[PDB]
Amino acid sequence: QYKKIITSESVGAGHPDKICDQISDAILDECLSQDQNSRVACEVLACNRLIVIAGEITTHAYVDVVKTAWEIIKPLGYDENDFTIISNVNKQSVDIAQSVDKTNKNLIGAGDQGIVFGYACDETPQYMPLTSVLAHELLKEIERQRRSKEFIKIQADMKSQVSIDYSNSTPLIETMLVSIQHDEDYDVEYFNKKVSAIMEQIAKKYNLNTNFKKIINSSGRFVIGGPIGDTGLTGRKIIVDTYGGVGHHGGGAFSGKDPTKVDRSASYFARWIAKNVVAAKLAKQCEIQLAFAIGQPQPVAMYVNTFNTNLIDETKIFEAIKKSFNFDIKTFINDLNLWTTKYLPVATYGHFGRDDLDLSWEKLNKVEDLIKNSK
Amino acid sequence: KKIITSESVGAGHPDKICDQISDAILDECLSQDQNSRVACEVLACNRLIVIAGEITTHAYVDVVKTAWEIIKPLGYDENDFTIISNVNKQSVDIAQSVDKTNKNLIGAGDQGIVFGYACDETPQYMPLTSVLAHELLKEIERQRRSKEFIKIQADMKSQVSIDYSNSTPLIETMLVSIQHDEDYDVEYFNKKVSAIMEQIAKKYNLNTNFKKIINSSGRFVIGGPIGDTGLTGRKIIVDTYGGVGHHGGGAFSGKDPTKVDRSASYFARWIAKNVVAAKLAKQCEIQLAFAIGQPQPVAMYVNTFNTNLIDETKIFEAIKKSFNFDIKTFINDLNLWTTKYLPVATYGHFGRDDLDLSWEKLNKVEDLIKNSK
Amino acid sequence: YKKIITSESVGAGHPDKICDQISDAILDECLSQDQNSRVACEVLACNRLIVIAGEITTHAYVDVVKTAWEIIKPLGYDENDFTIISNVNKQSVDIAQSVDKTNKNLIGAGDQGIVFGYACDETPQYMPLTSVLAHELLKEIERQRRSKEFIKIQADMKSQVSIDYSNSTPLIETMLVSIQHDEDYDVEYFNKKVSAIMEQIAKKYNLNTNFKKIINSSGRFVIGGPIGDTGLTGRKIIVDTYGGVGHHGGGAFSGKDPTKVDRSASYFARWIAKNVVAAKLAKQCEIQLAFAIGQPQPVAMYVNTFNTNLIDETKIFEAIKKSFNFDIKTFINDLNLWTTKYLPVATYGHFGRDDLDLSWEKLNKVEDLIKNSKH
Ligand SMILES: C[S@@+](CC[C@H](N)C(=O)[O-])C[C@H]1O[C@@H](n2cnc3c(N)ncnc32)[C@H](O)[C@@H]1O
Ligand SMILES: C[S@@+](CC[C@H](N)C(=O)[O-])C[C@H]1O[C@@H](n2cnc3c(N)ncnc32)[C@H](O)[C@@H]1O
Ligand SMILES: C[S@@+](CC[C@H](N)C(=O)[O-])C[C@H]1O[C@@H](n2cnc3c(N)ncnc32)[C@H](O)[C@@H]1O
Ligand SMILES: C[S@@+](CC[C@H](N)C(=O)[O-])C[C@H]1O[C@@H](n2cnc3c(N)ncnc32)[C@H](O)[C@@H]1O
Ligand SMILES: C[S@@+](CC[C@H](N)C(=O)[O-])C[C@H]1O[C@@H](n2cnc3c(N)ncnc32)[C@H](O)[C@@H]1O
Ligand SMILES: C[S@@+](CC[C@H](N)C(=O)[O-])C[C@H]1O[C@@H](n2cnc3c(N)ncnc32)[C@H](O)[C@@H]1O
Ligand SMILES: [Cl-]
Ligand SMILES: [Cl-]
Ligand SMILES: [Cl-]
Repeated sequence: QYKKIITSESVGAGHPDKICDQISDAILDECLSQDQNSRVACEVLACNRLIVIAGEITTHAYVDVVKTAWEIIKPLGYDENDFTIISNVNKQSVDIAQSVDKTNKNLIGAGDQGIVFGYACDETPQYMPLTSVLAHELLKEIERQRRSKEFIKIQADMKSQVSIDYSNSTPLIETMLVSIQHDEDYDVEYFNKKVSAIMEQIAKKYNLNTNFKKIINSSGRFVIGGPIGDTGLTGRKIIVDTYGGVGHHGGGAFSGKDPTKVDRSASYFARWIAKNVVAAKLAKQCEIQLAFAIGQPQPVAMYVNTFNTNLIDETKIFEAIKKSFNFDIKTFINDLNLWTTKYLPVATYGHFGRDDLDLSWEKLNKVEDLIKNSK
Repeated sequence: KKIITSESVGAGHPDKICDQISDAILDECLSQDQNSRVACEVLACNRLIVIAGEITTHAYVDVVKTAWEIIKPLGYDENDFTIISNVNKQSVDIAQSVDKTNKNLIGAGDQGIVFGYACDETPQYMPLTSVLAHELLKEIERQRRSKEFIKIQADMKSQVSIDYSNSTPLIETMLVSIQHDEDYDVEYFNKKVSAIMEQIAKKYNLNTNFKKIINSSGRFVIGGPIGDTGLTGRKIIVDTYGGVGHHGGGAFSGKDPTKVDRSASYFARWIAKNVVAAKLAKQCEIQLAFAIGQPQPVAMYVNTFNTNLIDETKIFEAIKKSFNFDIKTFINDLNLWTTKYLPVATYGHFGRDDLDLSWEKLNKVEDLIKNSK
Repeated sequence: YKKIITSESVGAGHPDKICDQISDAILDECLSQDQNSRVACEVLACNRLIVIAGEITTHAYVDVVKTAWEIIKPLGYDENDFTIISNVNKQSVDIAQSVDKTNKNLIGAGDQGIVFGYACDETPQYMPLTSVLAHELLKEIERQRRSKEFIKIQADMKSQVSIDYSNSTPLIETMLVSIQHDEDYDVEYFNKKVSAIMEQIAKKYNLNTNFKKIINSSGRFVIGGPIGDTGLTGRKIIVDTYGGVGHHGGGAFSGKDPTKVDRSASYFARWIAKNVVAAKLAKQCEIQLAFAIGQPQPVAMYVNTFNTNLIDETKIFEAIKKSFNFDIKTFINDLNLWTTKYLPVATYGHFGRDDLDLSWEKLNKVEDLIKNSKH
């Protein structure tokens, strides 16, 4: 059919790529709790019966990577004998470190080159694309019910996908799709009814229609799951972690990385700018691209896109942003308290628009400055 | 000439690194849970350490931290090895055989044969060859750590040959190989080793004119797991009697006392040592054989190598009357659930007058003398 | 008061023996491609991991995965049962310069150490009866497992044979076997098969058939192989040699090229001892040889005939010195060790193998020993 049907996904806490992101970030959190000058780039692979914990860490901390891994996998139903754990923790290259640690100048140089995008829109109270919001809410509710035993005979590996029709000014849900790992002895009629009710409850929470197509466990059988069914790796859900394919992406993964890795810290910074632009009613949608060079303390380029939804001249938005924000890396890392933020909570259900958390980059504390500086 | 030879290896020898990590892990399990079942095996090669085996316990052991405790005093750091942790549980089929329904019994954790040995050559009741080989390396490693012997590393081996042709033993050869720094001074090194060798000979009142073989390869800069792969249980002759005693093939390190390879070997040593200390024989070797799940040995043989000072049958009888052969009972008699095993993972499990081991105590001499009437 | 001596064996599916077989299969492949290979291959097999490690310098290429599958497939495993880790380091150049003398007609010993060779006149193999019987039991069971004459068993197994030497005719005191069996086995059939095999082996050696039989004493052995117990190369050195009747110097054989004197000098010492006994110079003979790394001959030797010498001990010692060449390169060549296949000795012992044709088992030095013992 000829329609503007846009679709986003989410994955659950027992999805194998997400297991890896959680182990990465739990390891990071333990390092930063002990040593706020740590350099951490922790990458995890989970396949069949092997978890590999790798990457580059220089720190005065000590993290028990096995115990950390068990903290992620035990609430999903795994035990201490399910995986071989390989710890292959190298140090940070001293050639990278000397570029980042500009001790001479009181600066932080970017930890790599790269491009990041921040995005926000006015479709939801979270300032996020509705497709992404709904996809995450479905899986958060299913996992909440799995743990409380309100939804029985399911497991933690799951995925969702939500399609919205934006052909006219009011969004309508077109399709909600979920796949949930289930026990062998499940009752498919009970399962279908539980999923259908969750789907309707999420639609009603956002005041949307309830007569959309429902695709429920389309494979027809999902008993094998987690890393047994599919290999996970850190940073393989970067679109689920961000804006569901509505926002552009520069390719950088977040989990496992300390704030000197601009892939993470500048992504958060760009979100904070974009969200405040939209909350200030300067635009309905805003995307901020920032580019970096390794060792340089400021971005090498910036572009601001308001998708023709700017309410004032784009040059005044651009100017207001430059006057309201500090683009020095060390400074924005400190402005967002990134050394003392806990990252494990954002390793599932997305890093942005988390009205269930209290993230620095989600604060609307720049609206007044943007309004004043746009005049 | 009658020339007998034994060896030892140092704390940085790669097989011994593995034995030490195995026993360190075991000691941590038993400190938390005295009913742990542990069979921890370790491999160290180039830049990989693999920690494996079968553990069922209430304890939690940080295997990485434990491994670092062994390798850091040898000069390694946290980025030298990838560590693989592959801890499986104990087979429930083995467990039901060991943990009897009758809760007063422990079944043997496997079949097997063990040998215990003792002789009257040293105050340790050990072969002189083995005693000297270990003492050389203990002194070198002591000096490495105190910095009295500089520009050496922890991987080392020794080998001592004794001439037993006459009634006084004579040292024939002492051999040492010690990993050394690239910028070492070979003259200083040779002089230090020569003096250590003489100091050990003098400590045992022996001759000091023996052949000395010092770093025969001519260069030993590459060492530890980089130079040679280590595995747990690959130094079982060094761990025991230096080739003078027989061996049944079972390794010690990493095993809880329900593994009779370990606990019955200790028990057999305790018997043999007390037999010799009681002056029933000059040398005594005790063989015990086991069957998995059975609480007592299925066979025993006592060999005194024609050095018995009383009838062999009376020794055999005195042993049967003086010791309890029930596994659970001898484990408890030797306090094996609360003994620390790390200290015996280097420099041998027997004749350690530097330690205080239950199986080395001469507390059965009076019983053996009384029961040999 | 009975004199009861006991020795053991293990089967081809015993996890330590799996490791010895993979080690020697890798060695055999290296030597088939490059007769100057230096090989020290060590293997670990746990739960679901096989690690192939050690030090190899060669022009050969060995597919270690394919080689491991060649050992494990006839035992019932498949390509998805194990993760395989290949960690092949090169031989230390510091060892190599000591072994490979500039004088190209010499080989220096690959290490220090002590080895023992042993032989006795109890069996046609010139081996302890206890060891011979223990191996024969498991060879026959494994033969029947493969031909399907003995059903519902698996390849992990052990034996232990106790002989009563109190009288001039040996008596079997106990035969013990443990065999991994299927869940749905019939214990009555299983006990009858094992009992018959035990009797058949006794009758083959003209021994009594009324001995104690200990058959699967654990009462259940369904879990086995590396799942039930961790294997490592070189952890059955007494099973590989003389069953605890002969002394041992601690060196393992499997995975090692002939420049490793732990292997080649052990074979040489066996060859000497066996020929001494076959020449009727003694009923039992044990030869100890000691080495120093880089030196082309032994640094010590001791000959023990256990008071069974039929001529003066000094003449035995002299006859040995006159009949054998103790230069390492020379005895390696005399035993054709560069072209012998080692896989066949990785199960059921390296000595007294009347089922194989090994150079170190040949009685081709009897004539020299007799001649050189007279004057
Ligand atoms: C264990 S950390 C801290 C040790 C000591 N506390 C200090 O301040 O030096 C030292 C180095 O270990 C390496 N490493 C290996 N495994 C590690 C882990 N599990 N936790 C932290 N560092 C690890 C990192 O490269 C790190 O820089
Ligand atoms: C379908 S798998 C990916 C392809 C897979 N690696 C293969 O070898 O074909 C990706 C994700 O889908 C989910 N999945 C796994 N098995 C599934 C099934 N049987 N039905 C539905 N979804 C499943 C899990 O979340 C898994 O991470
Ligand atoms: C961690 S332990 C103890 C858990 C808990 N305290 C209890 O009593 O149940 C549980 C199982 O973890 C397995 N395991 C895996 N890695 C381990 C490790 N590093 N330390 C101890 N047990 C380990 C052993 O199989 C053990 O029986
Ligand atoms: C000689 S190496 C063993 C053979 C070795 N795996 C190979 O690839 O030839 C065994 C031991 O001797 C010692 N070693 C290593 N390099 C040596 C050298 N260059 N000189 C003398 N001894 C050495 C170490 O203690 C090591 O564990
Ligand atoms: C692959 S081999 C031979 C390559 C080439 N044919 C030649 O003669 O140089 C070269 C080195 O690779 C290493 N290597 C790593 N894995 C190996 C393997 N699987 N088989 C053989 N050598 C291996 C050994 O250290 C060996 O000395
Ligand atoms: C008993 S296991 C060794 C100790 C063991 N690793 C543990 O965790 O207790 C040693 C060998 O005995 C045999 N074995 C394994 N399970 C057995 C069973 N249930 N009954 C009898 N023998 C078994 C296998 O050959 C295995 O290699
Ligand atoms: Cl996926
Ligand atoms: Cl060695
Ligand atoms: Cl075993």
